[PDB]
Amino acid sequence: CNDHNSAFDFKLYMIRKAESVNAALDVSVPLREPLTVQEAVRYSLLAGGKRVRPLLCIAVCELVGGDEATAMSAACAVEMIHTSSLIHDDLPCMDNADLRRGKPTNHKVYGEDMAVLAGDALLALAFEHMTVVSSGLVAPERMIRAVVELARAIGTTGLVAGQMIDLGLEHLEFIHLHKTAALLEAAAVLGVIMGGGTEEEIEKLRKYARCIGLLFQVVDDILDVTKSTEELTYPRLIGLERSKEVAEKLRREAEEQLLGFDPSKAAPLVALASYIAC
Amino acid sequence: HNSAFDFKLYMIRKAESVNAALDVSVPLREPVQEAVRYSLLAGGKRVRPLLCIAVCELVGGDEATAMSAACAVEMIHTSSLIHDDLPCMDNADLRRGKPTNHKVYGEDMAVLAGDALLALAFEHMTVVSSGLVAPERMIRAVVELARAIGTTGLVAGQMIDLAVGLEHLEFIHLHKTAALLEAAAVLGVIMGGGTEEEIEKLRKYARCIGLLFQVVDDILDVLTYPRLIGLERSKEVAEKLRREAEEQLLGFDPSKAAPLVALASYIACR
Repeated sequence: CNDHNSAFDFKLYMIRKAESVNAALDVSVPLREPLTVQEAVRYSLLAGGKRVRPLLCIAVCELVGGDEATAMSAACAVEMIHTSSLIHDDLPCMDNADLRRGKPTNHKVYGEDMAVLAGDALLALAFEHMTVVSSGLVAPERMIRAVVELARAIGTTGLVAGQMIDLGLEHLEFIHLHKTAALLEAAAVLGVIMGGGTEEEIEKLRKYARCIGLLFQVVDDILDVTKSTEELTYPRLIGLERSKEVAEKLRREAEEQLLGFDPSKAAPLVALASYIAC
Repeated sequence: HNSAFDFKLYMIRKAESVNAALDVSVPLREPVQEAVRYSLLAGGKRVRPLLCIAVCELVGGDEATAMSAACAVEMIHTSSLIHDDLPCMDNADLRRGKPTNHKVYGEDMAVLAGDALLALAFEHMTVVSSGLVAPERMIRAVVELARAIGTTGLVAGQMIDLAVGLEHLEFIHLHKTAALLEAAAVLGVIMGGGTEEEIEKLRKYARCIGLLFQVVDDILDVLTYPRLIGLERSKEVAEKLRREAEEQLLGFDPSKAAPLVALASYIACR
């Protein structure tokens, strides 16, 4: 984790993509009347984010030869779903967070009822937004495949199952595979689909995204024991040293999925794995 | 007279094939499903999946072809019931004499179960129907379902309901009741191979029917129609809604139209 030129480039990449994503999200949920609805939806959606999921979607679409523009509504859709899951996670019945990124959580602003409902609205808006924009830009069979992939990433085979179970090691990887990886996989596969890429590229980048998600969760535990005096985790299941080994194996596994792609087009995803691992 | 009894039998038949399909759609065999099935298979009138099927048949389609869309609109209906029962909203301990979802599984599981049903509606409808219909229709079906649920659909209705009269009330009823019925009907026309012009007619029918339901419910009960516009004008609104619904059924064979005429009647004469 040493090459600073690619890190500088990627830092700039992140800022630019996040800016583009924030503009498109702002436009995706217009401040139109009835404000009661739109405001509660917008509050959590337009709060500051690293936007790694829509960024991954965009980067993958570019990798296989596509444009940011073409990938943007799918990218926004995955950020909407991710936002919905955060709203419900923060709820008193679940995590009971007062704060999110330093700012009051949704239910703390609008009430619990409104927060539940806002989560529901965001789930529906993802499918609507993605389909209504993307259907004009890709073959209808691809559009249908995109809808299926999104829906599957959300459900009993994806995000919701992972949330429910989160209430030995194989269990921890189950949680991480479902809460984090499924929606990242969705983001990457939607990237390939929106970029006109092949079935092979779809599975390669699905694998890439799975590695990236797992890597994020391992590195999160490492960072916590490494920087919280209080600190079920990887360093307490298999040690801190082996935890770092696992992180590094995951990162190299992600990187190998990008072999044979155009170096230039591959650079942001190489750098994304490096950024996460360090 | 007898025609209403025929419709009763019709509803019972369609409901039982919908219940079968719903059972199959959330396979109990796990690795979550239990919380979902508990509310989804609890039993209802299944009026929205019936509307979907009846409308598919109307335009010359099959029950089998519309069944996944019908199940999807029932999953969405079921989702909104689970979320409505929650402590933070209607705080109901019971539903049809039976404990509500959060009372069996906890509020967190209930919330999650609602979210799962929302995703499963899209996955199930799209995987099965795509399937049986041209891809452009499938796409349009996804857009209609999505539009019925959110900020211009059911959730908008719920949010505004949490809060002088007629504009507000019509908004709530149109979004909280009508939007999803409209989805059921339009999905019926789409899966049935019907035309755009049949779509608009049946969207209109579903709308009249949903509104009719709420107006008649307010009339039976003597922020309502009779207090905002009077009892007399409420009965007038009910009658023109009923008849508006029937006029959408012009141009179809009487026999195929019969269950939708009968459903309009059944909502009118409660």
